[PDB]
Formats: sequence, structure tokens, C-alpha cells
Amino acid sequence: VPLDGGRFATSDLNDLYRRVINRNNRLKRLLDLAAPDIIVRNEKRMLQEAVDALLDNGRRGRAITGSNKRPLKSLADMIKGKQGRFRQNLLGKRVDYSGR
Amino acid sequence: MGHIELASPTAHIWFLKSLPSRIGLLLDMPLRDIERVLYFESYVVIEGGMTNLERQQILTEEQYLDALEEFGDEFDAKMGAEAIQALLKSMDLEQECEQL
Amino acid sequence: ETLRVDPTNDRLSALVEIYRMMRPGEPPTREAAESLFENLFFSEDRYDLS
Amino acid sequence: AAAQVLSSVESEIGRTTDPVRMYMREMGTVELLTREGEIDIAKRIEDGINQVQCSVAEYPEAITYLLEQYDRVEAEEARLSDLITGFVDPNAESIDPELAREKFAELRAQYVVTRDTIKAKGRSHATAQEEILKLSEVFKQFRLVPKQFDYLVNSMRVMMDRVRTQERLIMKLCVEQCKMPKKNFITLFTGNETSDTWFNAAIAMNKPWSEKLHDVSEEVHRALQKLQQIEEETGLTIEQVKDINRRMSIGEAKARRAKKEMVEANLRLVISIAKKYTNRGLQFLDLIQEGNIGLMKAVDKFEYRRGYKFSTYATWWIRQAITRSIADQARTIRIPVHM
Amino acid sequence: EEFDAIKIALASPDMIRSWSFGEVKKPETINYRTFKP
Repeated sequence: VPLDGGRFATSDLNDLYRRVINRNNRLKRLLDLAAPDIIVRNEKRMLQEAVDALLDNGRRGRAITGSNKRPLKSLADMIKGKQGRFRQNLLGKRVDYSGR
Repeated sequence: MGHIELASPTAHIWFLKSLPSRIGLLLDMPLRDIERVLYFESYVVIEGGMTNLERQQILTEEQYLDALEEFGDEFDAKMGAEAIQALLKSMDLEQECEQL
Repeated sequence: ETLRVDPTNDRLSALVEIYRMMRPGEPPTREAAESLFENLFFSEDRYDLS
Repeated sequence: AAAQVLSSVESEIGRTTDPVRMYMREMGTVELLTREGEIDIAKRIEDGINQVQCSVAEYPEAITYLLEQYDRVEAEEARLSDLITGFVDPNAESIDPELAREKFAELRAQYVVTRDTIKAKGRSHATAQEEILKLSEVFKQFRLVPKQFDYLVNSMRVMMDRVRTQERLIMKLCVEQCKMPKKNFITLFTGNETSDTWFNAAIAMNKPWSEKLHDVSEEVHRALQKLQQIEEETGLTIEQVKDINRRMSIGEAKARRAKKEMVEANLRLVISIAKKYTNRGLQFLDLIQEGNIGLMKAVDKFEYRRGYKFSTYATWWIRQAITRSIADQARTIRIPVHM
Repeated sequence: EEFDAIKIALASPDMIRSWSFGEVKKPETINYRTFKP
């Protein structure tokens, strides 16, 4: 969504689903040619780390850093932690007609 | 919705290091060997026609070079999730449940 | 009793274990571990002491 | 020869999942090569490329497909397009049609004097063999730009895949139906190669396992009609094509193992030039992978007669690779390179 | 719609492709000079 000051508001999920498809296309480019096996296994475990980070990032000892110098929040953190998609919008949420 | 044409198969993170490694509970193999095979550290024997080794036997970089130049034409081994999905395809449930 | 427990004898047996405790996943060397020791404990530009 | 140290390393590792330490522990097996040590590797690359080009030059219809493509690009009376730039450009041991006529007139003359002498006294006559060798030595003088050269290599690959697919279909149907041993099969497949006299010899031999043969013969001598059609369109024997394909496989495998030895000894130059280009544009493992791709593209077009070192030539290619990788996405949006 | 029970299971890949209405090749999202994707 564009903001009032012309700034853009994108998600980190966009970055995850962008990098996964980028390295999937790079794996396709490496497998369509005669590549060394070290390069192939490197691309394979990079794809493995990226897919398992897109599933749940940051429950092991090391996570993805370097977005905005904060540790990364994944799609499972909307459900698991204190942010709580359940607790915020499923068993109680914002309703109209009120005042205090 | 949409899908991604994903070539090299990747395991699910909520099954491997999550309690209590259901792969090791269904295949009767310790989770340390699962973490070593699925992180490209060593090979694993899927199914061998010879009487040298059996199923769920890991092989390092030296042991595979020691066992490769002697025998052949009946030994099948992969590195990564391909060996695990082939082992889950080639296994049976009824005979294992009868043995248990 | 600590000397009874610890089996290390010389500096070469100690620096290998210290450098493996620093960063695992590397073959042990002498020069890199010695330079890391000098820059983490005997350095002034990279180690200030107030 | 270096797994004994790696086992003692991995005994200390408490299952590290970080690919950086993993990458720089698998790449540390091969040590640094010497300066004049890669000259023999380049000479093995030369021998492999020359063996592949001799396997192409022994194929007789490559000149026929080249003249067919030349007639198709010469047909519509006025062309100066980019397809003409993909042709020969001959090297010594700006293309005008006058030199093309002057260098293709004797090529057409050798083609029409070689084609008419095929049926003279034999298929593999010694004078005809000398004429084929002379035509091949003429054809080896003009060597293509590798775009159309790799196009003709891919066309020969498709023809080889068709021939080996028909042969594999015949072999798998025979093994599936009659279960014929290889001792009675390979000898006849090498010897006869033309007709069904080996089939009649297999009938004349009693062999009670071969009694399950009459209900499959309507496909057995139908699949050989395709081989007869291939021999009618080509006019070559099976053993010579297999020998050419084996020499082409050796000439590709020598260059392939040379590229393996090159990359396993020059991953560390890539990481040394890649760890200084990590200015927080994107995560650096993609930069390592793109540097490896740039190393491959620099090895694929490396010269020997220059006399300079490979690092200065490969630095420009790997910086071009890192530049196009850092300018490919660079954001959540798409911005072109000139911007 | 009416619902009575909830049952979850492991989703089949061809089933996921059956309720997948398309495939995305490159992860580029929108253009810079116009907002058309």
C-alpha cells in the first residue's frame, strides 16, 4: 500500500517468497547446464534453508539477519508468539459502536 | 491461490527438529543421523543387493570411496531428501507392523 | 585436581582446543589461532580496557 | 585423501547447519595449483576439444546440413542479418560475399567430387577413404563461431538420441520378451548390421527358451525397418557411429574433469574476490553462487596463447556477474541496470 | 455456508495443484513507472 508521504509498505514475506523463487530459478539454470556437484549441493542446501526459513524462521540457533537490523519475523510468528493472530483477531477483535 | 514449480524436494521444518522427530519415530533411526543425512554431511544406504550393508546405514566420504571401487552395479545411495523420499516410497507398513 | 582432570600438556595441545571452542567447523591451525589470541587478549586497537 | 582430517573436524562439530563453514570446509580439500601446472590442464582441454571436433569432422552429413543452412540463409536474395555473423569467421594457425564465394567454390567442388565417388567399388574403399580424409582435412580448416557450432553439435546430439533410442527400444523389447543373453546378441549385432540373417540363424539354432518368439516377430522385424530407413537416409554402419560417439564422449569427459579440477582449485579465488563485495545489498551466499557461475563462464572462454594469468581475465567476468546480481533485483521492486 | 465438523489431514500435492489456479514464474511484483503489475 502507498502511504500519505509516498512511501511503500511491503512485507518480509514478499522478500522470503521472492528469494525462494529466485533461487529456484537459479537451481533450474544450474540443472539445465553441466554444473559441478559442489555448486549443485550448495544451491540445494541454500534452497533447503530458504524453504525451511519461509516455513518458520528463527527457532533454531541462527536466523536471517540484515533486513532492518532486527531479527526476522516469519509467517509462523503470527500464530505462535505474543503477536497472536488467534488472540488478536479470532476470539476477540475490534468492533464498532462504542465509547469511553 | 497459486503454486511454485519446485524441482529439488525439501522437507518440512516442523517434523525434523520439532518434538520428537516423528521421522525417527516412524523409521526407527536416531535424529542425529537424520540431521547428518539431511544436511548433506554423509551418504546413506537406501537398498543394497549385496550382503555388505543393510538399510539405514550411513557412509562418509572415505567409506564410500573404499566401498565404491570394489563392488558395483547393485548399490544405490543418494545424499539429501531424495534418499529419504525413496526410502519412504520403498518401505512397507503391514510386514513391519506384523514384526512389531 | 584441575590438572588431574585436564589432559593437555603443552601450548600446542591447548591452542587447538581453544580455537575449536572459539569457532567449530574448521581444521586446526597454529598461526590463525595465535593471531586470534593476540587480537582478542593482547591487542590495544581492538581491545580497550578503560 | 583428505577425509581423515575432515572426520576429526566433524567429530568436534555439534551439527552446524550454517552453510558458510560447511562450504569452506568442503572446498579446503584441493590445495593451490602451481603457475605452470594449469598449462597441462589447458592442453588436455585442447586435446578434448580437438577430439570432439574430429568426431564432428568424421560425420559426413555435417557438411550437408551446413550447406542446407547456407542455402536457407542465401535463398531470399538480400541478407546481412545477425544469423550470418554466427557462421565461420576462420582463425589463423568484416565478412564480404566475394571471399565467401572464393572460399566456398572449392568446398562445393570437393563436395560434388566426393559425393559422386561413394558407390565406386565399395562403401569403405581405400581411395574413397583417402577422399573422405581429404574432405575432412578441408573441413577442419574452416571452424565455426561456437553458436552455430554448438547448434550443429546439438543437431548431432538429437540424431544420436534418435539412433540410440531406436537401438535401446529394440534391445529392451528383446530382453523383455525373449530374454536373449548378451553373448548371442552383441556378436550378431556387431557382425551382421544389415539384414535378418542373424534372425534366421537364431531360428536355425534350436534353443528351447527362444520358442516365445512368433507372437513378437511382427514388432521385431518392424523395429528394424526404422533402422533400414536410417541406413537409407545416412548410409553408415553402426560400429563407426559408435566409435565416433565414444571418441566424442572421451573428448567431452576430458574437458569435464579438467573443469572439475579447475573449479575445485579456484573456488578460493572466488571467495577471496567475493568477500570484498558484500556491501549489504543482499545476502552473500547468492554472491558466492553468482561468483561460481562467473568462474564457470570465465573458464568456458579462456585462451592459452595470450601468456597472461587467468585471474586478471576472470576478474572482469566475476565482477560483471556480481554487478548483474546486485543490479538484478536489489529491492522489492524491479529497477533496470542503466537506472 | 453450513458447517458441522472440522477434520484436518496431510494435503496431497496434486490436490493442492487442483486448488491452485495458476503458476508464477518470476518473483517480480510491480512496475516502477506505472502501478500495473
